[PDB]
Amino acid sequence: QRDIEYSGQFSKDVKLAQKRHKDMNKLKYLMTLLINNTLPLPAVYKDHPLQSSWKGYRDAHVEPDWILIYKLTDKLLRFERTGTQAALFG
Repeated sequence: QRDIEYSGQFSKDVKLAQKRHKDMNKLKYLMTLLINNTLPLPAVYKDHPLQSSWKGYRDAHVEPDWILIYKLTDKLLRFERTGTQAALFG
């Protein structure tokens, strides 16, 4: 059975997104898709694996400059980070 995990940094990220007036319903909706096992995700999310330092994780776009970094295995779904490309990768 697959668990659901929220990293400590992810919780902080959500708070920042809130403070920056982001449309939180868009993120919530994507998280629901992932939790409810939607495969594949709709093309619009540009869902793809990451490499290098982020190998093992995946990346989906909530908006063109708002991404969600998560890990998805048979054993876990872990929400890792969310925010701008620059904040997350720079």
